Amino acid sequence: PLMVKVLDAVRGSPAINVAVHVFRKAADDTWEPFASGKTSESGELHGLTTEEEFVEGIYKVEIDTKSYWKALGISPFHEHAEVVFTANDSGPRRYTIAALLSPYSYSTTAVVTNP
Amino acid sequence: PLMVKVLDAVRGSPAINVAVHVFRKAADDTWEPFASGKTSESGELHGLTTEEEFVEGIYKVEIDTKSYWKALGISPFHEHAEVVFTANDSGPRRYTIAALLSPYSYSTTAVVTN
Amino acid sequence: PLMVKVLDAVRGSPAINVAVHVFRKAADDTWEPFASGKTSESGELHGLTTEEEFVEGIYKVEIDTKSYWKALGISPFHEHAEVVFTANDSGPRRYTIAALLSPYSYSTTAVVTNP
Amino acid sequence: PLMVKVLDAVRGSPAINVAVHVFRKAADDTWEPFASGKTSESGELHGLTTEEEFVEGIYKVEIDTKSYWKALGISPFHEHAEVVFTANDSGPRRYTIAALLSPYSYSTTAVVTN
Ligand SMILES: Oc1c(Br)cc(/C=C/c2c(Cl)cccc2Cl)cc1Br
Ligand SMILES: Oc1c(Br)cc(/C=C/c2c(Cl)cccc2Cl)cc1Br
Repeated sequence: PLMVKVLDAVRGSPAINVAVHVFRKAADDTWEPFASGKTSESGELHGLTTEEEFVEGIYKVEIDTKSYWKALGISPFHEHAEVVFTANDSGPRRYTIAALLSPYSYSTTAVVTNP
Repeated sequence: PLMVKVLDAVRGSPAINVAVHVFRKAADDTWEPFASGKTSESGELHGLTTEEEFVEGIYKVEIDTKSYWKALGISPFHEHAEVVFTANDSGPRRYTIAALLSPYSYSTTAVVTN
Repeated sequence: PLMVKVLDAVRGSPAINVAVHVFRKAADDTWEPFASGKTSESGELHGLTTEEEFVEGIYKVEIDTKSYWKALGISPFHEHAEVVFTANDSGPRRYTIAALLSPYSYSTTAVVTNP
Repeated sequence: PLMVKVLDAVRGSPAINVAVHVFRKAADDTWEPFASGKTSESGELHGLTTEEEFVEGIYKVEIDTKSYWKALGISPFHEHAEVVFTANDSGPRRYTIAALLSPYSYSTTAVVTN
């Protein structure tokens, strides 16, 4: 129900081995760790969570773009790219969070489908 | 030294009256308020800080996109748009952080010039 | 070897039933029709061409964004989105042309892989 | 009534000295040259046309992105970036066409204001 896809606009390729950390806002208003992983050779990260665990809430997907660019000899502008959204508040949905990265820019979108 | 510009991809216009909050990362790794404002009729926010105040450090610019779309009657995806970056004295002096907003997407870039 | 993917930034969904026309620059410098189709329920258009037919050249992928938005009651800004690129000039590659659409904006990227 | 602004997502700067050609769709459905220029040090191109000349019609703005990246020593994907749109008198009067360039991607938006 939660997938992350990352592309590299400089290379025209998937962004491989990009660390992703997901957090969920807790009752006390702090960000609790929720899931993490690294993107594959296709720039995809699957298997973060299950429909049982992915309850309603406010989630933050942090994509470690600085570590990515530094590993290729680019000193980038952003520390990371952060996507914050309410999920599942009208029931379960499937979310794809996609990001396109450049050293001084990024764009992100969400595709939200109803299984 | 720090300007923010916000544009609306649905209406093809500046994004007017958008709240923007800027934070600087503190010693204890929390985010301390630094500056804030609302974008003007041109979608710009100027006069956030001064050169003296804007020292090297990690800054977060939070744009209240959710309120913006709600005001237009449109249901958005994001709670806000975040832009987190290090200000470094070596690089050029003036930072423009621009954001292009759609309900389920945003794009941001930095223009860093002398 | 040539795939097109289209997303809608307003809805947070694939852009379905979007017409796509591909042209190849001919010897006389005119644009020759090459392939066409419509995106699926997943916002994807596969099966445009074959590795045999997709020779070196300059290609134009025209995405009929105006027809798309008009069909949803938006009067959009652009007539279409056009992506023009040299393909296969160092041998065969696989190309994904992706576009993210808003009424007054679009973004496009290419993912280019070597089979 | 028509301005173009081009930014570079790799360097975080305006895209300077970029050739821009503008065409208007003619009676016979071909593209006739209308205006052209090179972006300034701020990545902007002003003074393309006048209100009198810029009548309703279909216009194409072609940005020579390939030459821009080649000049920087970078191998790009696109031959150019194209933006094709109708100018309509009902809508606001001033059109800004902005483009954010990367080697394998570009984004464009229209800011249409009065
Ligand atoms: O397989 C996919 C999936 Br799913 C999503 C995207 C989205 C790309 C995109 C973004 Cl994320 C931001 C701005 C512009 C763009 Cl064209 C691309 C591919 Br290729
Ligand atoms: O006056 C300006 C300045 Br300064 C900067 C930008 C950048 C716009 C943009 C962004 Cl922010 C993300 C993705 C694509 C785009 Cl065309 C636009 C205008 Br109009």
